[PDB]
Amino acid sequence: ANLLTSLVRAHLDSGPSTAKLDYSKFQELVLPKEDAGDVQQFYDLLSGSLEVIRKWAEKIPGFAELSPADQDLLLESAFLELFILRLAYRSKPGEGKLIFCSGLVLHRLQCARGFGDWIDSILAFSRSLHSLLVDVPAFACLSALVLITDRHGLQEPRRVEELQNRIASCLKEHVAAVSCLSRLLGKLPELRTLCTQGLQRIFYLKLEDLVPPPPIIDKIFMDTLPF
Repeated sequence: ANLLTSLVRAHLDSGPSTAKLDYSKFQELVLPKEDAGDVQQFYDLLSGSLEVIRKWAEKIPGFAELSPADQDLLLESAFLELFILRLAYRSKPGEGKLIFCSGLVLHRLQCARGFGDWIDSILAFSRSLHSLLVDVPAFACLSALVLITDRHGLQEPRRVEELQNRIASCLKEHVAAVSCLSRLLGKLPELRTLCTQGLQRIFYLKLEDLVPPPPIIDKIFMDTLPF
């Protein structure tokens, strides 16, 4: 298919229109470590992608045909990595500009306190991703592949594999219709590492306990700790 087309439409609909960007809070300069407002903003930014990613996923053909327990596991396990990857692709690392799925635009310095060093690691991944010049159809497949992947505790792991195989096929085909490929999906391993830095940041913040995580983020955190 045609799957490609559904994948592209799912992606485009899950993000702001360039016309939809909000720069009312954007400030490149900052007068002059984290306080409770930085922490609450960190949780709010994360939180805003929760509903968005879920709706995006439901539009990936075959995802809603996975068991509902496998759907939830897949979503929870991939959430950070998806948040990071969609953010890296959407943002403008050359200007330190972060663009969130709501359309809100923030400078790196405005998020640094809440995010810690992770934001710099994310911006480094974003420059690298931008160097590959991943076109929208390739990215629509790649982001899907982050979600539809093997995980521990899947009820029907072969079906997840089948759907993954379908999306990988579609991607590889689109790449021909235009080495590059292996380069492209070598990004997925780096993405997992960045997910780890995110879990590390949430741990520190829970440790610190200025503002507690909201229940859904907290659950993602606890569920994804292999111990």
